[PDB]
Amino acid sequence: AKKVQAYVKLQVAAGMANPSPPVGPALGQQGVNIMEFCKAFNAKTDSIEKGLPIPVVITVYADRSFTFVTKTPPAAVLLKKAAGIKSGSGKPNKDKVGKISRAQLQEIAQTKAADMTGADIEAMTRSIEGTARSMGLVVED
Amino acid sequence: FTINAEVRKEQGKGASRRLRAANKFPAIIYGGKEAPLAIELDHDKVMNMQAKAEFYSEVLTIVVDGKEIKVKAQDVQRHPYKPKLQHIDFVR
Amino acid sequence: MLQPKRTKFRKMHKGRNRGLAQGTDVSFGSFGLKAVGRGRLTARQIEAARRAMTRAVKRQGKIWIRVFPDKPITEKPLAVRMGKGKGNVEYWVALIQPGKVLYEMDGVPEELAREAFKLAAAKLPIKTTFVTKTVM
Amino acid sequence: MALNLQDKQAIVAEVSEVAKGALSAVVADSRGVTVDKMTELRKAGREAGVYMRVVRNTLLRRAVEGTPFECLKDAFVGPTLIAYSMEHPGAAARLFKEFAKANAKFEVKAAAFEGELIPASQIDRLATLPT
Amino acid sequence: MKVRASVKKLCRNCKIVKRDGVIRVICSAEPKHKQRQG
RNA sequence: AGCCAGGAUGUUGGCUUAGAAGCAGCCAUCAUUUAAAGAAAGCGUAAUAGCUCACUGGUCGAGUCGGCCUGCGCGGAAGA
Ligand SMILES: [Mg+2]
Ligand SMILES: [Mg+2]
Ligand SMILES: [Mg+2]
Ligand SMILES: [Mg+2]
Ligand SMILES: [Mg+2]
Ligand SMILES: [Mg+2]
Ligand SMILES: [Mg+2]
Ligand SMILES: [Mg+2]
Ligand SMILES: [Mg+2]
Ligand SMILES: [Mg+2]
Ligand SMILES: [Mg+2]
Ligand SMILES: [Mg+2]
Ligand SMILES: [Mg+2]
Repeated sequence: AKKVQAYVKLQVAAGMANPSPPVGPALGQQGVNIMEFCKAFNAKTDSIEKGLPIPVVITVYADRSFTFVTKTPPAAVLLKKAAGIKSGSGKPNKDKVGKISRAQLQEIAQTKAADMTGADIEAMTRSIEGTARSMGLVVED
Repeated sequence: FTINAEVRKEQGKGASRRLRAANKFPAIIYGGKEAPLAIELDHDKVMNMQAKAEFYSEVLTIVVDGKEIKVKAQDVQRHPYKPKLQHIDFVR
Repeated sequence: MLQPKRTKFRKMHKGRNRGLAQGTDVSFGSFGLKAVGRGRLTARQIEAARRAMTRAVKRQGKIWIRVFPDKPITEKPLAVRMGKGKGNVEYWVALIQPGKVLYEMDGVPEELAREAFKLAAAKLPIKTTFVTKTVM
Repeated sequence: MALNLQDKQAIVAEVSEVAKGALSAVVADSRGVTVDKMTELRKAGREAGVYMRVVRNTLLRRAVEGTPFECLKDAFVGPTLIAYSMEHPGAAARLFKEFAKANAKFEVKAAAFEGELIPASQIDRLATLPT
Repeated sequence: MKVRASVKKLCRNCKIVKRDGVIRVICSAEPKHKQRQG
């Protein structure tokens, strides 16, 4: 495994193929072309889901293309369809926005265990629960 | 919550100010059928004592001439602007 | 700008601002701005010092104004000789002795209170200090 | 830093772990990453739970005050950074090698992986363990 | 520099120094914060 | 206070789909792995990246950051 050469995690909704206003210059900053994030980008995206943001490693080399392994979609984008309210966050402590229980978030927690770091399921359970704590969703334990 | 204190002999305007200009201040102990007792005591202790909330509630044992008198701080006179005490009324 | 709503008498003697203050303890709020110095506060200074507090702590918190003017200060116009009547009432002032709590504050942190009272203190002529509500 | 009692609790906690332990392993991030944090420690989670206290405090008299009572050879290990990675389940577990294996996996250096105490040995990469 | 009568520590890197009787405020980050007197 | 060190994988997190990505504004202010890490005090970005500081480690190793109460001083302080 090599050290920091030129890898950066950056791209909007994975369904949005070839983003120029959202990202544009950043993914085409290095020697890698703009076309690479379109054909090869939607190869792995179409398996899981579209209209969903998902990250990937961009370890650029002097050859032409780059090696990559995709990870997992982040916490609250998943807590849209799962949570209910589109507006995640607003004025929680002064005015509670929403609420989620342990049973849903504990079940949602373990599905990312390929990417997630922890000891037990109950360990990352209160983490990926906690991801709700911070959207004005004081966890219904 | 135990303070050594002397008995006053001079008392009035002249004495009290002379006293307060010597790191001390006049207080008084009274209550029950016994007579009131005027009590000179040190400033810098009692200033630090009053920071705690227990001071204005709990029982204090003031040591006078050997004898330990049990009291509660009923009333108190702050100095107008400077952070310092002028006088304390100890109820028995 | 604070002012009495009707009075018995329009014009008042100059008087002598002496002795110590009476509004000494912090009664309503948790914190307060006590007047160390002696002097007088105009209606304008009070409003100016209120605005400087109110804007610092934002919408949150609660503020009292323990002082109120109720003393009309006359002033003679420019290019006018002495006598021929008492002057006309220009502004309204509260006499401030040492010890007087000016402003009181509640529902804020101690850290953010002190900085709010500094901004007010900078608008006032009198030397002031911070005081906390002590229980008895 | 809190009272002599609070400080005493920390070492007296560490000494009790040596009583119910066996193998240990050094680790000195002298240019690691937190991306590494949860590999060498994430391992310990994959073992079972929180109990595996790596207690990084080998200071000349801090964990070396507990030395006189438990394992006197670790006094010489003091100089330069060391972590006393005290284990619990499994006599001579796989937690020793993984510090040396993680060192290659994006951690710059790892104390020159000198090791601690099972046969009272020095700097030796040892795959020969119970598995 | 500024020669105001109330010099003070504006940012974090500002530092108060007394040179030849005068109180100055020297700064590493912003030379704007360089100010003397007071 | 100094010195080679660490100071996260999902957080492109929902949000007004133009972005707010630890840090415009919203508020929450996770919990894991654990020596430690706030989902962040500051710098830097169209936003990222990145660099610092909180904290935690190991070295050298002893007294030290801060607030009132005050005694004297210092600046503020330019005219024929
Ligand atoms: Mg008399
Ligand atoms: Mg009499
Ligand atoms: Mg007299
Ligand atoms: Mg009675
Ligand atoms: Mg009179
Ligand atoms: Mg009166
Ligand atoms: Mg009255
Ligand atoms: Mg004329
Ligand atoms: Mg010179
Ligand atoms: Mg001179
Ligand atoms: Mg001048
Ligand atoms: Mg000149
Ligand atoms: Mg002349």
